[PDB]
Amino acid sequence: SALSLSLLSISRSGNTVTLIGDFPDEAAKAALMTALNGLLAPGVNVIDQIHVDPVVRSLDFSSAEPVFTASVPIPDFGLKVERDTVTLTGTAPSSEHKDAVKRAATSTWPDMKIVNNIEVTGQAPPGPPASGPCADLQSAINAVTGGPIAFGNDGASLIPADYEILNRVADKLKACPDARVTINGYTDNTGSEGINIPLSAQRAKIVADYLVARGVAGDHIATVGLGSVNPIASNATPEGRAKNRRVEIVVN
Repeated sequence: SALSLSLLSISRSGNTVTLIGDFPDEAAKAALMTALNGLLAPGVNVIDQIHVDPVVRSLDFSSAEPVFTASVPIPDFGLKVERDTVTLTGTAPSSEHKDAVKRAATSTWPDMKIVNNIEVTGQAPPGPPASGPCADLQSAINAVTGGPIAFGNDGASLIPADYEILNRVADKLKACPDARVTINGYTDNTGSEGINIPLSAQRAKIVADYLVARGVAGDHIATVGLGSVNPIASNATPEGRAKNRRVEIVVN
């Protein structure tokens, strides 16, 4: 019961949904409401800036509703409509999810041109379907860092002199706050001769400022400087200061 569609642009990012375009009437809007009910509404913001014009055209959502449902559990999803032109873009962690959506798009409206522009955020291999988040990342992060940072007593296992790994961890660290993060600072204490406590405290602040600059939510970041305690080594030689000078990052 159609032949052409109007220019519609819809972009979804995180928990924000921006709808802008035109509708052939109010009856068509009802169909959209059904596809929206699935989307969400609560802590999620939903705006519909669609104008009603008794001249424009729209694609029927008869067998398209099921398609939106498959893409409902996928963020960064977007859809561009332009008459005989249909382009859908978005980021899909699990390739398996895209496979199902890809078929849905083709099944949605085969009588039209469809272009799948989905990129993998680094995930695809048949793994735990859940957008490889910062889950147990703490265990995996240890591998990415594969370097000394806290409690290290390895005779001599691997001696990499790089820093690129730090930038990599920061990227993953920015989405790690999903849980709780605790930052501890190790240092000695003697008063004046040690003055390690003041430096350890201020030092932690520098770390937070850097991580936060990468997009790390400092609203869940906690720092605690425990000096004097757990006196790994004594304070007397240059090695003593470095021995106690330690830091650790833990995310729940």
